[PDB]
Amino acid sequence: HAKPPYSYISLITMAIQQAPSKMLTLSEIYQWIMDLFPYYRQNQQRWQNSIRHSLSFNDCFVKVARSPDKPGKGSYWTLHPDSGNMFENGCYLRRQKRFKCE
Amino acid sequence: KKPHRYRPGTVALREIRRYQKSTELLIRKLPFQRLVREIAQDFKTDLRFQSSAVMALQEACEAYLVGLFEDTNLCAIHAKRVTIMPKDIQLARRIRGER
Amino acid sequence: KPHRYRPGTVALREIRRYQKSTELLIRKLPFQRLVREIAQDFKTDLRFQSSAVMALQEACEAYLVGLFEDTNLCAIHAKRVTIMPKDIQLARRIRGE
Amino acid sequence: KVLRDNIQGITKPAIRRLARRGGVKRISGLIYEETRGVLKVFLENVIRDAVTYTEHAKRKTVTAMDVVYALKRQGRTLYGFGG
Amino acid sequence: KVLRDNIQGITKPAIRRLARRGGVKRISGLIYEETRGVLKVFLENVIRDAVTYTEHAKRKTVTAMDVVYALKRQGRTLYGFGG
Amino acid sequence: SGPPVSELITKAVAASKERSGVSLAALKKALAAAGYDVEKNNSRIKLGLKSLVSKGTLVQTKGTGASGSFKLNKK
Amino acid sequence: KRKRSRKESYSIYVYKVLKQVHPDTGISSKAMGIMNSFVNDIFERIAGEASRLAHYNKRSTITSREIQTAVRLLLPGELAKHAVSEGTKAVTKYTSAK
Amino acid sequence: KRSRKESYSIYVYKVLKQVHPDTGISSKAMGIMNSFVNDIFERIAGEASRLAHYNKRSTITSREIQTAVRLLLPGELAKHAVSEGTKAVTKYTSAK
Amino acid sequence: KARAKAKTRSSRAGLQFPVGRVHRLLRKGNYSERVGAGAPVYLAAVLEYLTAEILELAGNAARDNKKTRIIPRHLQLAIRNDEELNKLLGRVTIAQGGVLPNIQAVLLPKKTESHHKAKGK
Amino acid sequence: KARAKAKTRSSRAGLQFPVGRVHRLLRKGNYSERVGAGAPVYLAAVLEYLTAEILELAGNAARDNKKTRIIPRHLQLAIRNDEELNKLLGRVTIAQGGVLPNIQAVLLPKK
DNA sequence: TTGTGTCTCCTGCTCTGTCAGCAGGGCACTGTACTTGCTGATACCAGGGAATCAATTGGTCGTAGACAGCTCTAGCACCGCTTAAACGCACGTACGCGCTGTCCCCCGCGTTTTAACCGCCAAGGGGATTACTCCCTAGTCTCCAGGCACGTGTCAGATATATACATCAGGCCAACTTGTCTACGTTTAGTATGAT
DNA sequence: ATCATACTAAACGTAGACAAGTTGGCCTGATGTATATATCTGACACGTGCCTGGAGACTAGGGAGTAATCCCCTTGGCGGTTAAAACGCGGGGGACAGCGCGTACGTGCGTTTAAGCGGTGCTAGAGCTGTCTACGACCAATTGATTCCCTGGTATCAGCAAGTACAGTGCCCTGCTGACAGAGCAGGAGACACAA
Repeated sequence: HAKPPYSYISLITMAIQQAPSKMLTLSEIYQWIMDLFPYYRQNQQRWQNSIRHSLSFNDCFVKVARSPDKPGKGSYWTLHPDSGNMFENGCYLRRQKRFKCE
Repeated sequence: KKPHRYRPGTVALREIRRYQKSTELLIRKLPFQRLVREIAQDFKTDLRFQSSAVMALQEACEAYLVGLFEDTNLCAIHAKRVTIMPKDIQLARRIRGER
Repeated sequence: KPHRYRPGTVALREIRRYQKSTELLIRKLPFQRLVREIAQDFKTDLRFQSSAVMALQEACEAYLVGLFEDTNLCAIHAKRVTIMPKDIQLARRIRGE
Repeated sequence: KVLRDNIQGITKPAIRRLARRGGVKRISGLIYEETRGVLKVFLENVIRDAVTYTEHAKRKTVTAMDVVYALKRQGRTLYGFGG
Repeated sequence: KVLRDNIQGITKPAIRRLARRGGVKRISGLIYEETRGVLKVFLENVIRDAVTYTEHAKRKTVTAMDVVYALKRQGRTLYGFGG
Repeated sequence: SGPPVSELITKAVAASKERSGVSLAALKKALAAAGYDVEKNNSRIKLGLKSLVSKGTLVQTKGTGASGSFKLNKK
Repeated sequence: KRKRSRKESYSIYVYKVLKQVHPDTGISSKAMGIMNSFVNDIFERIAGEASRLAHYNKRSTITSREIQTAVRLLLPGELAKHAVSEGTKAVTKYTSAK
Repeated sequence: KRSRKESYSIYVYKVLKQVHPDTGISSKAMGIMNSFVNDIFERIAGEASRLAHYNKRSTITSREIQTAVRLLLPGELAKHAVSEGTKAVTKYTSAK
Repeated sequence: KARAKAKTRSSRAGLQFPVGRVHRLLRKGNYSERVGAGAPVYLAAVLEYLTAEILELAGNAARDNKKTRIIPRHLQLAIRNDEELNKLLGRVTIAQGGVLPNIQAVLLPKKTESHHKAKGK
Repeated sequence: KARAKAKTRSSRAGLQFPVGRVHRLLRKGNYSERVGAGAPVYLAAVLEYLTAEILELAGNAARDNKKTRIIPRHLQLAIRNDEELNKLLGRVTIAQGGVLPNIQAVLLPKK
């Protein structure tokens, strides 16, 4: 199989937005990518660390806690509404004018 | 799989709790009796000891050493340490008036 | 510029002066008033022989001098040269007070 | 007639001199109140014993012998005032 | 019949247990010789007093009351063995 | 005479290149091993370290002044 | 033939006091010996202090006043107060019932 | 009338002039020596009384005093005091 | 004349400890030439009171320890817990008494947020 | 007939301290029911020995200080310098006595 | 046949993926002390009896001390003056306390050695009890001299003054090391001269 | 005539001279202590009177010494079990060393305070003596409380097996960062091919 052209930021955004509640955790993101891309069955630690770094680095994602402790084993990340669309018009690979807080 | 292993200081606290809860004598009786007979040999030869006398001596000695170790632990903690050093015992005896 | 000894020099001179002397170091009248005040809690209209007040002052000064010796030893043990209230507390605790 | 605050009569220089006789080179600023407290406690104990001895003898004057006996009972035997 | 080096009979674990009852968490390696010396001095004093009491009574057996009186002379009164 | 202590300091810090900076004690050990009268040149080493820090050739990681650890500059 | 000297003790009185305080609790032999030692120790302390008090005032008799002063000197505050109260009660009751 | 208070002053002075013929002693030092003599007398007498009581004896003999001296004074002081006391008792017994 | 029924001096004083034995011990203890009539009564009352105090505290300790017999451990606990008795019996050691359990605060372990394996510095 | 000339028991024992007074103090001190004949002699001898020792050391200290009379300072120096007497009189305070001149080596200036 | 507009390559900024490290915490696994239940051992308690010895009652007798009254000692209050000590403030430095780093010492745990502990037996050494006896210490009376109170002389210590000497602290000179500036060697531009 | 090549001048790089900063040791002034000499005064040492406490002489009786006996507790020995001590080794974290800094404490000076000394005056209360009466010692007879021993019965405690609860340690996920490497895309320049 071939590597998808889609950048990890676009993959995370689509995974977050595709849920009925517009919200998913890291485990559910792993479930979605496993279901919809057989290619990523290899280089597991590589792409796992890559997406974790992307989540901790990109400013278009912000974390939210769990009120009654939830099932737990990890926190939850909300998409930043102010970022809007960034990968629109087919440019899934290299976004222009990245979102920034400052 | 590596075997279980407590970190340093945990079993020390367990031993502190165990030996502060209990009351039995901590020194082996027979070596202490031999020591008592040895020391008394200098003052008078061919002495006999009532068993009660040896038990009283052991009780007094253990109580004295326990109190001394309380004082020396306080002395060590005063110097911002956890390990009791011989200088701590020396200071405790000096303040008590034994030295 | 005026002469000025460095810190610790006059302190050592005072130590040498007061260790070789014997006269009482507390003022007599304030100590007498303190003695009368403390005794007033136990019995009103008490009277004191002058020798009684002198004996009390002798005992108190000797006790304080010994306590300060032990306090200085405690302070030196902790890698310090300044005595602090923790040193007095430790000396009293080990003494049994 | 009344006495209120005479513990302050053990002034800072007096405690400094007592420390100097004890071999103290440097003194923390908080020593003085601590020393006043210690001296007050010691005086309270000794004077209580002395006044008890005085009361037992049905006297109203505290004699030097009462103080000497109180100090001896405390374990601080004093030489120089009889007994 | 002769006793030579029984001070070493106060082994390291015994001193360690005594320290543990005293609330000591960590023990230096040189504590054990120091503790043996201190214990030997204390035992020598108490046994000297007890044997003096025994000799005064013209006995040959050191009774428990002799040890109790010897300890009381040091100011270390012991309850449980008479007196 | 030999080279100035700054060159020896640079050599010592560049010899190991640990992920964290070389501590003052480690650098002193390295200088002693390389051969230097470090007993009477503590002030020399301290002022050399301060000068190198000020000039930017060395970057201090955790401590202040001579304390802490030092590592080589970015370039 | 060959008797053995009877040994006096406070064991029965300690037991009576204990059953006055804790009717259901017992006491072991070792604890009884410790209490006997304690009673003898405090007895000798109070008696010695009373003797010294009598000697200082050049009196040849120990009375309840000397014992009262000795109790005041030895025991700390609250113990001294309660002990004096108990002793005064006992002496007054003894004098009245005599 | 006039009071009458006894003390060891003359005996302390005699001992002093035996040891140091040309040395005197002030009144305060004499009072201290009187206090010391009284204190040691009390200690030795009390220990001797305790020794007599422990053995169910109603007499304080020279043996009780000897044991009390050995119990109270440290090593060399105890030995010298015992020697002096034994010599004194022997001389007293022979002379009378 | 017929003798009246004997009443123990303790019974007159309402005590449990023996007034007569205390009087004998005072007379034979070589404390003074003469002993008053009320001195044994006062001393016996004081000794009874102190014994009652220590036994009350020791029984409380034993009850807290779920034991129905007072042992030397309970006497030690009672003595050292109460400050007055501890001051009275400060220079006394109780056989088989043990010590009060206490650990200095600085010796207790320092809580750490990290759950990683401990390693040398 | 006439009695023999009275001789003090101290003279018989060869002492300076009073055997008679010591015997009286033993008898009237409520120490025991009876007091042996030799107990006063032994106790007086011991007291004289201890007094002589302390006075010897005090006179030595006074001579070192270049004085003719012994004062409490000299007694303090004599007692605390000697190990045996200091052990005997460890818990005793001497009025108008000083303290032994000593300064901990840490406090001395760093030369 | 050439100037010119658009296509395609080269340059650099922007943004992304990735290796490795460190740290926070949910939760699984392990270990150890605590609690419950049962069985067997023994230590306490109650009753009875005998022994025994000492506490109580009644009476007499001596003196310890409570009480009254007087003497005169010293504890207490006050005032005035001198000046030594205490108090308040200014200034500076060195000492306490925090932080970082390192590496050796003590803690924890597994394995082997060893000497303590228990049970049993035996012998006999010395502590305890009993009887007899004798001589040592309390009690009493008489008497005198040893020690204490009081009084007086003098010289040893206290005070004052002057002089010497040891110690402390600052300033300055001399020696070692490093920052800044300058001269010799190398390299490129300008001008005279040889090559074609 | 037009070019390159060599000699000389000026830019560039580097080695060495110069001046500035740091440390150690010696000299000099200030200051406290130590020593020497004269004056004086009150605290020590010596002398006298006396009175009470120690010595001489004698007696009585009971405390202490000595001998004999007994049986209880100390010592010693033997064998088996296994609990404790001893040894070895890996490694965590705590003791120790070094550096930095800031403020708390030491030193010094001027002003305020009251301690110290001396003298006057008053009187509460220590200290003593004399009475005499209630209280404590002593003794004899009575008796009842206290101790010791044995029995039956019980409760309590100690030990062992099984389950539970608490707490300690660390896996493994998740989150955050510095640093090295790599795809997209905007803008500028060479190549292709057209209009006149």
